[PDB]
Amino acid sequence: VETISTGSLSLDIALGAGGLPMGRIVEIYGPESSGKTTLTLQVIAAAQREGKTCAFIDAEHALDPIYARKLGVDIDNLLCSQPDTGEQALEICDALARSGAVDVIVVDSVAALTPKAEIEGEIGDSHMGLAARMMSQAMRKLAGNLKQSNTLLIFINQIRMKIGVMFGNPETTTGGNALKFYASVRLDIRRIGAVKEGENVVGSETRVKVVKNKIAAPFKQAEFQILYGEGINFYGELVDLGVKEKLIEKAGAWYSYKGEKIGQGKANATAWLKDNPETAKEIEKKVRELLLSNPNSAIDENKQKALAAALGQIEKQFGKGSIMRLGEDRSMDVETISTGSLSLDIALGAGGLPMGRIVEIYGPESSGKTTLTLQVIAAAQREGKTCAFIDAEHALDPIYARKLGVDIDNLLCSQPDTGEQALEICDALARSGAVDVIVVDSVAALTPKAEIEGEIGDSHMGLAARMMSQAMRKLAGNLKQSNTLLIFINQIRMKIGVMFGNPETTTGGNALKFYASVRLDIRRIGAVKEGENVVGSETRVKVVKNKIAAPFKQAEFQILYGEGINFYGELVDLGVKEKLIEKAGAWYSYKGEKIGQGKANATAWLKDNPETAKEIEKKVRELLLSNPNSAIDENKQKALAAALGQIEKQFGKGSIMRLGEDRSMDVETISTGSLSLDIALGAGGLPMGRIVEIYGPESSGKTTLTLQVIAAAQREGKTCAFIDAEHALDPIYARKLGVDIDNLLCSQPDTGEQALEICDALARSGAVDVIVVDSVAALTPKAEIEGEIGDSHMGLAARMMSQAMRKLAGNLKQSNTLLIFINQIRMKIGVMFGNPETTTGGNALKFYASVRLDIRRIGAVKEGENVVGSETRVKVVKNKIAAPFKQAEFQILYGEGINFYGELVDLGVKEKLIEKAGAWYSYKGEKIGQGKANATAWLKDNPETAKEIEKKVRELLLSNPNSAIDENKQKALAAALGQIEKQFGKGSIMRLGEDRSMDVETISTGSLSLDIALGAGGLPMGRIVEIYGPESSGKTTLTLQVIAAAQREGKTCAFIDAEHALDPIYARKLGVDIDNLLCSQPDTGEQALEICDALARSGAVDVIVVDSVAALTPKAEIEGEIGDSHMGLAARMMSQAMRKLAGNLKQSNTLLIFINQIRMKIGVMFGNPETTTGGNALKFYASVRLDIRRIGAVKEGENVVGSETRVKVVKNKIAAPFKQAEFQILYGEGINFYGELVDLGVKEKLIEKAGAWYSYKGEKIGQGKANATAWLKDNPETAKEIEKKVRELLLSNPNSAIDENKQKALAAALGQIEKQFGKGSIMRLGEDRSMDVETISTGSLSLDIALGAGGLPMGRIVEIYGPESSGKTTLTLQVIAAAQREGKTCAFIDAEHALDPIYARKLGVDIDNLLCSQPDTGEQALEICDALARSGAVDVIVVDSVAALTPKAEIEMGLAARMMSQAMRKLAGNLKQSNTLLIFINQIRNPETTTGGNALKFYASVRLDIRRIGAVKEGENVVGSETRVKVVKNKIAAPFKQAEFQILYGEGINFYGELVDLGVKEKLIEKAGAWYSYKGEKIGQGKANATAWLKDNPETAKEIEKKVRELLL
DNA sequence: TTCCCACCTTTT
DNA sequence: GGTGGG
Ligand SMILES: Nc1ncnc2c1ncn2[C@@H]1O[C@H](COP(=O)(O)OP(=O)(O)O)[C@@H](O)[C@H]1O
Ligand SMILES: Nc1ncnc2c1ncn2[C@@H]1O[C@H](COP(=O)(O)OP(=O)(O)O)[C@@H](O)[C@H]1O
Ligand SMILES: Nc1ncnc2c1ncn2[C@@H]1O[C@H](COP(=O)(O)OP(=O)(O)O)[C@@H](O)[C@H]1O
Ligand SMILES: Nc1ncnc2c1ncn2[C@@H]1O[C@H](COP(=O)(O)OP(=O)(O)O)[C@@H](O)[C@H]1O
Ligand SMILES: Nc1ncnc2c1ncn2[C@@H]1O[C@H](COP(=O)(O)OP(=O)(O)O)[C@@H](O)[C@H]1O
Ligand code: ALF
Ligand code: ALF
Ligand code: ALF
Ligand code: ALF
Ligand code: ALF
Ligand SMILES: [Mg+2]
Ligand SMILES: [Mg+2]
Ligand SMILES: [Mg+2]
Ligand SMILES: [Mg+2]
Ligand SMILES: [Mg+2]
Repeated sequence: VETISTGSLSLDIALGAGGLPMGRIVEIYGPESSGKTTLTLQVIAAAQREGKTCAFIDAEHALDPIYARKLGVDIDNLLCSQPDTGEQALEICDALARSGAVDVIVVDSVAALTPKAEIEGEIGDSHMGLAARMMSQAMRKLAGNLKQSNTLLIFINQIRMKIGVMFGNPETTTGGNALKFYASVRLDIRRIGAVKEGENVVGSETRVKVVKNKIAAPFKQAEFQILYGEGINFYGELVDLGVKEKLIEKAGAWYSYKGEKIGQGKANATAWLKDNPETAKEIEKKVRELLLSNPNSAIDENKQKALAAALGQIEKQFGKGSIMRLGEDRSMDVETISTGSLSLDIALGAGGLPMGRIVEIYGPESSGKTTLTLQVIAAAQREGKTCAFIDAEHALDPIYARKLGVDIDNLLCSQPDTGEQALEICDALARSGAVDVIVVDSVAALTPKAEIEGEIGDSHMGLAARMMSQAMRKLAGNLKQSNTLLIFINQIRMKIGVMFGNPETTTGGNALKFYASVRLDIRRIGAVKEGENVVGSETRVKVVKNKIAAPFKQAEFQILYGEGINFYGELVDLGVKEKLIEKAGAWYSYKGEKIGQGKANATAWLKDNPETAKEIEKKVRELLLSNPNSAIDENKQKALAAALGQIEKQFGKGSIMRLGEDRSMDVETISTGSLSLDIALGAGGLPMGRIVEIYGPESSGKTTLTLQVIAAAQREGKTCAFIDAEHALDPIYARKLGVDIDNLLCSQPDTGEQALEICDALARSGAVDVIVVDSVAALTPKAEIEGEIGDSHMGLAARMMSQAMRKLAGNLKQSNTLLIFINQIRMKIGVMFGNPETTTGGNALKFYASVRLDIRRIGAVKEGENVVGSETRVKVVKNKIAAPFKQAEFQILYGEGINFYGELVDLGVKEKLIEKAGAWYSYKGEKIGQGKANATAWLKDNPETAKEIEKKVRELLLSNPNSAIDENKQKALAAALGQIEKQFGKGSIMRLGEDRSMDVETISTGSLSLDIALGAGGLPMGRIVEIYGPESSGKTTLTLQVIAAAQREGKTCAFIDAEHALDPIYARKLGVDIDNLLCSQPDTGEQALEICDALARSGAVDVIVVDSVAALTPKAEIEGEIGDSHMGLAARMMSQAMRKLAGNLKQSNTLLIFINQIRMKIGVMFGNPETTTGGNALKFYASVRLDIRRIGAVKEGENVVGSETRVKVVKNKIAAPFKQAEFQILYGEGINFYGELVDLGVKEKLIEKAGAWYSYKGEKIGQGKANATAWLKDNPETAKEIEKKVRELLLSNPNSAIDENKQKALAAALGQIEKQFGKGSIMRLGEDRSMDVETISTGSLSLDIALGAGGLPMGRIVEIYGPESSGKTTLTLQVIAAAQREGKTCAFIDAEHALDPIYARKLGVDIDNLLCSQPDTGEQALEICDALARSGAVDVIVVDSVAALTPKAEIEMGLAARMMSQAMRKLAGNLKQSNTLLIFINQIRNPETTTGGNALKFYASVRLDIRRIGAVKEGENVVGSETRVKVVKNKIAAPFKQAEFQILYGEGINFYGELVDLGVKEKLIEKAGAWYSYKGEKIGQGKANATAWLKDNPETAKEIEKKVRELLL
């Protein structure tokens, strides 16, 4: 074995034998620009340095001779071939091997070794295994010839990814398995970092692994530097290796060799070794001796004789210049084209993009990819070059291309059907030699033929990637031989499951990374502003890959809309920077002469003096370019027309043509229904044949706007389709907005795939003009719908959307069909910069959309009292059709639509077309109205005049003006509708007007005034509704009332009590049929929602209510610990639930009500700080949102007998929103319905009110509202009559064998649920025993009375708060004492660290059995609670001071609050199932509050406010505290009762004291002044003595107590 | 023979 | 920050 140096010392060491072995095969593989070629050339250079002959087979067609020379290759003697086929490449190798005249041969990219059959055949031809088999054959033939000639053969390989592998690593190597085996050495090279010069990236930090070794031990590795333009930093290695081996001294920064100092810092030491090559050889020799594991140990004139013989043989076999010396190959010289940006041409090093090469530009949407592309075309055309544009993205605007200076009439342009076609066209143009630059707009849009013919949702694993990989092989060679530049535009996708590096990627696999000679990363970094206006994009381009000059330089410039790249702007900045232009403050001078003030003017001067500009530019280039550069056309046209004819004959009629004459490329628009929007849009409306996205917050106007464009389109005989994936379209409201319902095609699809397949069908039909998809958010993938709630479908919807765009874009353009996508907003999480908002369904749509609209409600349109509309603002966030970032403000008047004529007035007045004299509006002298209201009405009245004013406004304000047959359309329409219905079932698509299941049907809420506020007379069936509000506001109560009303009409209802606080007995009091109310107390939130879905699907339940989304605890959270972080889990779960539920609920006509709690959002000064639990999904999906609030107390002189209540209709999809209802909730009774009826009746003059006397139709019905209400209860027939009339008068939106099948399906679902979620996961409320409320004495009798139910409830959470030393702990201990007295087990969590065991004993606590913990962190405290709760072994737990519950992070902005909120979710369920009472003591921080957030207020079933009100005195001594407890919240009985008692220090609650007072109050004990008597017998004088008597007679005390309880409980 | 792709807040 | 499947 004999070796050759690799050019890297550390590699030669890693290789064991000191280099690569002669007569063997070697493979080097790695990622793009990793250093494969560079390393290769370095070994050649080293070999040539020793008189060896080398050959380079550049199959990759990317070798730069000048750079090879820079790396020290002798160009003039390096044999070099650029073969056509892979077989040719390998046949050349074999010939050179056999000749015995060549010492080292390298083949650059086996990846590029394209089989002959592949090159002859089309791109998209099944050459399965062909290249592998060829490689396998090559090895067999080569191995022997190489050994006998002692010729080293190096193969460079690229990396591909193996797909659907599940072990090791997914990387592979092109060209089969043969090479792995035959290689004696395999090298894995990788770039691991950048070599920096402060600012500059001057090299690549490199690592090579020896992956296979037949020559020495494998798996050693080498790290070194590749310095651009220099090569492997060899002396750098020598320094590091020398220092490591103690041959070179290193004293801090000082490097010494044998006493003599050689340099300071590695940089200088390296330079010294360059300077002393003799000393370098010496150190190197020693390093090798020390570190090489395997020791190495007339003639040449015969070689040349055989060399020339082989070269002659090769050329005679494979044509003219099939092999030659690199230095003399002219066709190898790198020639460049300007990019249109000067600073980019500088960044590129060589002054532009290289001819005959492939280039890729990628970046985010609207970053400038197309614009830049067109600019290079423009520049190329400016120099007589022919260019082609492949618009696969179907979004090129010819008029805009012209504005950028493209010669439209000579720009070849194609809009291909399939990706294969697109690339076959490229290959044809490449081969023709007639086109100079070709650009392909979006590889992302290069849709494989099979994908187009397949359905949406079909899986085509790696197809596009494999197609791209094939294209590169075929193109690379053809492009080089024709000297044709090919630019690929790519989009960015996000890769998922990546924490290191950056998550961005590029469409269409890995092939392009490798084949590209230049890769550009373009990004918009800011706006170019004109005070008000956004007139351009500030732009930055990074040179990410460069084979032509040093990479990683960058260029910043301006893209001025409608103008292009600001070239002269660059020239000014570059000129000033290079001291060619003088800058004295704001004054710019050139050679003494002043040229302008401010960059703006200096730029204008250079436009004016193009001769001077050329001069400055030339000098800037000379100064700053690192790689400077230095009958016929009639043959070209002959070959051009030949290719164009060939293409058209292959791919149909107008598959390729000149842009200027392509009619189907002209942009045509549709009105949006808003005039100011049409102006903002620049071109006067949305573009036909394009994709458009509208996004915004809930109820912002997305659907409304959508419908308005449909209405306008129908007004002009266009056919429209509406895909209501959100399942919330109201046909009657659509009609009100002027939509022709009877002709509006409408679909309510099951899956997202179905929705998009329908779009594609309608697109292809050519019969529909505008399609709108309502909510991509609601486009639920098929796998998700069939899967469970909580199932993970990573990137499924995104990948589905990405597929849809590919398929749709083309079909939409060819049919001239506009497609509008409505999207919702989600919050992205973990983002401090920019804004946290996003859009559902991935990144594809951002790119494909030609227009993106951000719509927002900015205010209310008021009618003094009434909210009659939404003040609206739309921003044009993306625009491919005109300049972006203009905005439109208008009004959406409910039930009417966009106020178009309102806009017309304002725009008319603004443009001085309409006169405004104060309040008087005049048009052409004639007065048209007073106040904007009337002027608007006048324009409605004079539509002819309106058209006239509109036309003028548009002329004045639009930048970008625009302006037998139908029987064929219907033929194709019916064909598509038939096809759709046969594919997706019975009524998958139909005309809106005839869809019955679309009609809105309502249920009474139990409040009349609410039913009125709701507009349509109640909540809508088959829809989702949300009620939110503060604690004890009436959310559950209201909920139960709707159930009660629904049951009253034979409807089946289910209650999901996730909050674990439903009192069956109270539900009965509210009139709920307990025995038939289905009821579940679910463990996890996923379970809760899976139950909903099951009941929805069953079609057997009519109304389902979920009590507290707040309490819907995700499974992972429940199984996790308290303090565990579950970022966005509940939100994401809710978001998933809505997608799955919406559809099932509509098809079953099931109403679903969600109760939500309020949390406070933090860091908010504007608006209001309130929010709702469980993310953003519900806001959007809810058809109605109710804000309920307690506004006062209903009093009975003394007693608080009810809550005065107000409900606001915060969102309404069913009628006008923002109406409100006030009513009374009478405790134990419910909503006072007849009370409302009286007030509404009197208000509507149906009931007479003469002072206090209420009359109905002459007959007096009662005195005072109280009696009138009672009369209506008594006469239900008359009540119905009055109610019916009130509804007729006040509802703005009025309504419209069998049941045995239902029960069959009901029992089926209940069985299914129980088999899925265990024993009693769902049952009838009336028979659920674990639902019964059971109580514990508080130790105070009067408190047990105040509490209504006689004590605190088991399995519930309770809070006691009050000032310091008020008796919180004492009371707590008293309940424990009482509980222990009855054999219950208790735990005390003393987080406050202040419990006195001896005092607890004095209060009668059994100390020895009281479990007690003093926790370190708050999380620990609550985790202990949860453990005890789950154990089912503890009966009462008390936590002393939530205030003292210190978060773990703190004992190292609302951190305790979030922890408490989490605790409640986890505890509530565990406590109920164990029947464990949990008491929280809280401190106080009216201005009073409670520590630890808002969660506890809600979850507590009882809240106690305890206070010391006085001292119990013994003349001198203070022997106790006089105490008062208020019942502030009560879910178990009526609230707001209070208890006063004594806390006697060292004794506890003065129980017998209470007994005296209660006894006297109830006339059981006589009180004659100071004398207390019981049953005639005197028991004491003064309360003090009477108390002592009852202690003495415990038997009598029991008797009195029993009676007091009977009387007062 | 060779990838594709995000989703979501939470709390004074 | 935890979540894979065609
Ligand atoms: N002509 C050139 N001028 C300057 N730098 C170059 C040139 N060609 C390659 N490089 C640099 O060398 C490194 C590896 O290049 P190369 O060996 O061609 O990678 P590979 O062949 O592995 O794709 C890259 O960082 C690249 O920027
Ligand atoms: N027809 C047009 N009129 C005005 N400005 C446009 C037009 N088309 C594109 N632009 C602007 O040029 C910039 C880049 O557009 P484009 O090159 O199409 O981006 P990409 O193709 O990279 O998605 C954007 O700021 C965009 O608003
Ligand atoms: N059927 C209806 N009757 C009256 N007003 C409605 C109706 N539907 C929607 N609105 C009102 O129009 C505005 C926007 O409605 P919509 O277009 O449905 O919002 P989005 O679709 O953006 O969620 C809201 O303020 C809403 O209350
Ligand atoms: N079992 C009950 N007995 C008496 N009053 C009750 C009962 N449950 C609730 N209330 C009262 O009804 C009002 C609303 O209670 P509820 O509907 O539970 O509120 P939330 O909105 O928190 O669910 C409160 O004043 C509450 O005290
Ligand atoms: N160990 C004790 N000995 C005597 N008096 C006590 C003792 N502990 C508490 N008290 C008295 O009882 C009353 C309330 O105490 P406590 O229940 O601990 O208040 P807090 O509401 O702060 O927990 C106070 O007036 C206090 O002085
Ligand atoms: F193999 Al290369 F740039 F030459 F990725
Ligand atoms: F690639 Al684009 F707007 F054309 F993002
Ligand atoms: F998108 Al919506 F109400 F229809 F927020
Ligand atoms: F939601 Al509640 F009391 F039931 F605040
Ligand atoms: F003394 Al305290 F809560 F104020 F125990
Ligand atoms: Mg290479
Ligand atoms: Mg584009
Ligand atoms: Mg909507
Ligand atoms: Mg409740
Ligand atoms: Mg205390």
